[PDB]
Amino acid sequence: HKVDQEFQAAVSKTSWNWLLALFGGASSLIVVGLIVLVCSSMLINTRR
Amino acid sequence: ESDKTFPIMLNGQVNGYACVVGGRLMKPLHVEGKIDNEQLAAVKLKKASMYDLEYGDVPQNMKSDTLQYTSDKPPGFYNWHHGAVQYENGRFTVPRGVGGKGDSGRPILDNRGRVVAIVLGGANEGTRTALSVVTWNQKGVTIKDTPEGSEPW
Amino acid sequence: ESDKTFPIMLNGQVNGYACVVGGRLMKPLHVEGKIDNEQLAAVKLKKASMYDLEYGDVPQNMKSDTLQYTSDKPPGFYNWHHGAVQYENGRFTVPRGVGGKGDSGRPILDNRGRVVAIVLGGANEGTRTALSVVTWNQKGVTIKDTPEGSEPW
Repeated sequence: HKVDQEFQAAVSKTSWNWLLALFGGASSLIVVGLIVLVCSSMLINTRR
Repeated sequence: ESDKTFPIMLNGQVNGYACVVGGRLMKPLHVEGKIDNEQLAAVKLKKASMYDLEYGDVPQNMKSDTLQYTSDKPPGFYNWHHGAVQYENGRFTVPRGVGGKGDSGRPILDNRGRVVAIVLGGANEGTRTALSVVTWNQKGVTIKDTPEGSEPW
Repeated sequence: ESDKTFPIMLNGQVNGYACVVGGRLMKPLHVEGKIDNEQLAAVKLKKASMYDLEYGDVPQNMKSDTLQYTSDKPPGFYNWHHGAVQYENGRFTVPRGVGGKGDSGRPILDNRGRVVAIVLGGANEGTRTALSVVTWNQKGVTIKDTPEGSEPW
C-alpha cells in the first residue's frame, strides 16, 4: 500500500454523512431541548 | 368558616395545610409529612417546584366539595384562619409577627366565601409583615409571589 | 315542563325523555325507545356520537310549541324538573342522587322558561352531583360537558 488509512478519510462520504446525520439529530435534540427549557423559563416572567 | 381545608400531619405536627381548589388538592411541597385525610393521601400529587407546590386531582368522591378559586383581587381585607388580612400594593400584608411556621398551605378566603390565594410564608421589613402567596393574574394565570427576603413557614 | 317535553317507553316502561327546542327535537342518543307521540316519533333522526344526542324537526303544526333556546348562562341557580340546580364556574351541580338512570334528556329552564342545557347523565358524589349536560359557548356553539367519571342516565 502507498498511503495510510487516515481515519478522517477512511469514512466514506455516504457513511460520514449518515454518521453526521445521527449525531446531528442527537446534538440538535439536546440543543433544541436546552433552548426550549430557556424559553419556557421566560414564559412566567413575561406575565407576572 | 374553612372546614373544607386540611392540614398535613407530620409526626403528629401541623407543619402545614392543604386546600382542595378546583377539585385539585394543593399543599406546599416544602411541608413535609402526610396529609390528615387518608383518601386525600391516596392522591399521588404532581409537584411544581417553581411554585413550591404540588397538585393532583382529588378522588371522584369529593371534587364537588372543592373551594372555588378567585381571579379578582381588589385591594382590601381578605379572610383567613387568623382573622383577616389586608391586601395592599399587590401583596397580602399582615400584623407584624402574627402567624408563622406551620401556617403554610392555609388558604386566604374571599369575603364571598371563595379562595383567593394560598400562603407560603412571609417576611418583615420592620413596619409590617409581608406574605408570600400563590396568586392568579386577572387573565387567570397562576403565579407565586414572594416579598424581598421571603421566609417560608 | 311536560307541556313541551315527553317520556320515552322501553316497550312499556319509561326509560328516557326527548326535548324540542326552537322546533328542533332532541334526545340523548344512548337512550333507546320511542317517544310517546305519533307525530314526533315519525320524524327522522340525525345522530352524532360526539354529542351523544340525535335530533329532528317537528311539524309546522307545533312550531309554536317548543322550548325557546337561550345561551344567557350567568352563574346561578336554575330551575329543573326535579327541583332547582346550581350552575357555577362552568359546572352544573345538583343535589346528590336526584334523577339517575332513565332521567336523562331532562332540560334545564331559565326563569322565563328558556332552555339552557340537556341532561345526558352525570357523576354521583359528595354533597352534590355534577351533570354531564350539553350546553353552548357564549358564541352559541354547542359544547358537550363530560365531567370525569360521569355516567349516562
